[PDB]
Amino acid sequence: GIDPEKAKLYQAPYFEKSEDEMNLITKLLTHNVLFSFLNTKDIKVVAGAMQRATFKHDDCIMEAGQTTCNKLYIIQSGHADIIKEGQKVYLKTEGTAVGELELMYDTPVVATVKVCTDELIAWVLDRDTYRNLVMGTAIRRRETYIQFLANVPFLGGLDSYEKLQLADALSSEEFSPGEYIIHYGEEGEWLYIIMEGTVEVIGRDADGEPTKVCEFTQGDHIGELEFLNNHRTVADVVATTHVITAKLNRRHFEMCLGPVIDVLKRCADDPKYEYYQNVLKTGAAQPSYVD
Ligand SMILES: N#Cc1cn([C@@H]2O[C@H](CO)[C@@H](O)[C@H]2O)c2nc[nH]c(=O)c12
Ligand SMILES: N#Cc1cn([C@@H]2O[C@H](CO)[C@@H](O)[C@H]2O)c2nc[nH]c(=O)c12
Repeated sequence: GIDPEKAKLYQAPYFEKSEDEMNLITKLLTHNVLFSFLNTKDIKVVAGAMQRATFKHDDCIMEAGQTTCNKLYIIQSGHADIIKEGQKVYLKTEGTAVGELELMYDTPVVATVKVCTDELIAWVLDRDTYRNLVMGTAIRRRETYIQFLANVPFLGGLDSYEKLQLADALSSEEFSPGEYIIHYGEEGEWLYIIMEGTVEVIGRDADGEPTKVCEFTQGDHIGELEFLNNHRTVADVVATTHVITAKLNRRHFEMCLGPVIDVLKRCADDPKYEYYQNVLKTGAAQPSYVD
């Protein structure tokens, strides 16, 4: 990819944006996994470089085999089918991207992208800005996680593409024994998948004192309950050994884990979550919403 010392000398194009346009576009970017590790300044540079395009039902945004696209489209509204060898294989919806496979891996269009709503509105980024300012360590990050994610039970229903979309939004964090991964009573912004080690979940008894609920270990996840039910954290999660986690921000939860939300909701039937069911029944938490 692009030499990082040279990427610093790249100036993206700027197409003047109103404040309202900037707000709209940056919200799309901050919830799309391709931009997960860009800072605010760089998000806004990328937004400034984008241009709007619209399409109608049955238009092809790109067609398998084309070498003349080389653009990244982030969907504001509308849906499109991904068509391989005449078969619909995936549905792209609002906030998602098309064209990233070709830009990341430098190949002609792999699949046809065909609009299936009445209209579709997208924001479009050029290849050079994507390669110089966005792509970064995307391939290395995917290498860091894909083999692990292929072995995680709750992700078994995701295909390779979807597992890699999750990987795009992950970073790693390690904890020594006794360090708190999650504290009770906080906004609850982070979901952790345990790559190694064991944790304990600590609730509160009727007198308000800490009480151990259960343990989790490699392959398990913590932090999803607040994301599902929009409340502040209701337990501490503490490392009981050295722990290595993969970490996902709440802003990427819908895009990355949307397809497994019904799997995550199965915790209601798991005896390890009896304590939480009582939290919900008695209303023992206050709200917290995604930013
Ligand atoms: N092969 C393939 C796929 C291509 N795409 C998309 O189509 C655009 C044009 O190929 C890509 O830049 C993606 O955005 C896929 N999306 C979900 N699952 C898939 O398997 C594929
Ligand atoms: N109340 C409660 C519980 C909380 N958690 C976890 O702690 C994180 C922070 O609350 C959650 O996002 C879960 O990951 C629980 N895990 C198992 N059983 C439980 O009853 C609870």
